[PDB]
Amino acid sequence: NPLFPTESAALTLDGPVGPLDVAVDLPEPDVAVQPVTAIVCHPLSTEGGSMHNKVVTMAARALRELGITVVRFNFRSVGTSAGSFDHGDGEQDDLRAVAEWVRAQRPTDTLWLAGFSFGAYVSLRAAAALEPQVLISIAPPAGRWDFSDVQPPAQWLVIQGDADEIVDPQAVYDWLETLEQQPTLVRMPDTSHFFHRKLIDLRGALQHGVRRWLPATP
Amino acid sequence: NPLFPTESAALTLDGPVGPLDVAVDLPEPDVAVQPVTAIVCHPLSTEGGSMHNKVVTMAARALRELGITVVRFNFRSVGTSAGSFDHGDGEQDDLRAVAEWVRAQRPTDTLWLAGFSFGAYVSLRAAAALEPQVLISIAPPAGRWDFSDVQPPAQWLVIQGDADEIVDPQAVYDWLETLEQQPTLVRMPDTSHFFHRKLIDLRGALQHGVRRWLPATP
Repeated sequence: NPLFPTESAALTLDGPVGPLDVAVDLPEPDVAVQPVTAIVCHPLSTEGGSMHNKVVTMAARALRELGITVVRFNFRSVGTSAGSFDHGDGEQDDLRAVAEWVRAQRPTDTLWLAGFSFGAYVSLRAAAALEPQVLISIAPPAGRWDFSDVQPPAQWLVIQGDADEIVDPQAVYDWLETLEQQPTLVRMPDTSHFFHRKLIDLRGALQHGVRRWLPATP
Repeated sequence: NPLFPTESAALTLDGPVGPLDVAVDLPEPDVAVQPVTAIVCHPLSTEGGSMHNKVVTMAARALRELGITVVRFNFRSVGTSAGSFDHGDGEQDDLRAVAEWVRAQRPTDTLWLAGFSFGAYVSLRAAAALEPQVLISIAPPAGRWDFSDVQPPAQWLVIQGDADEIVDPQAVYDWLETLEQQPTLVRMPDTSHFFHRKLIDLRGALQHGVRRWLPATP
């Protein structure tokens, strides 16, 4: 039903269990546009997670500044997205609905996926089915969620705060060191789970990390 | 008459020859605030210069992201600022009026000055009288304006596009190599006068260049 906007806008999309709050942010003005649309997933719904989370919006801004159109959305039960928290299972289906709408509305773009904490778990688990060109995981919650039998794309970036009190950095590293295809990893010193007073540093890490994967020349 | 705003706002200030258009942009949210207020001067009034110039606003954004409050304004004859172009002379007085208002309204802050092209000429010439803590010159128009007998602060940053068609980069370098106290210089390759598709690079150069001069720890 919903139309992909040509001006930054908020809209509602039909999800597997009802309406989903969606926000489409157009790329930064005066920057070479990229034939890419990225979806950014938010952290735990049962806690402080939504499309408005500061880490989520800075990740979105970081990509927009590179000429990428960004889509944010609320998982079921958050904001006015219908339904109830489903521990990452039904949330993968919510993500699929958004991804399929993006691909239908922007058939000539490629798809990038990113997520913070719980959102990183959902996007990583959904990677096999959605086949993104680029995957970005901010504070993947290793040690709490199951990352087995996942199939991320070759171009995968992981950013982790080394002073994260929620996600054990060492748990993340212990997991990454066992993978056959190790993703680019940026360890941010003295950085907390929500990158307090480190959002600008996060922006830099994301931009430098994905720079060479931009399909078009900035 | 005018009050320093506590929310980003546009206001009018009494200048030496009449009203001056002013804009105050508050610092980026979720970033350590700095006890600094910076004024950014625009390029040639007789051509494409105003508080809305893209280079001027990106310079402003670059500083705001570091926790600095930024003030932009239109020189006489531009926008609704009264008066007529005075080739950089009366414009120094316009800048002084803004600087004096800032210092009166924010007595515990220090003052930073920045300018692009013509704006760099005016702020550099006004440095002796205004004694800024930091001076930033973007594309100082060496070769066209007189930079003799100027007294910039010790912390001075110069950013120059190396493919500038308006300002001869070599004229800038030939001038800088004769100074007893050489300012930090960032030469941006294949960059035009208005930093076309290089605004993000400009942001990075400015932020990295002034980082160590921030009075407070980010």
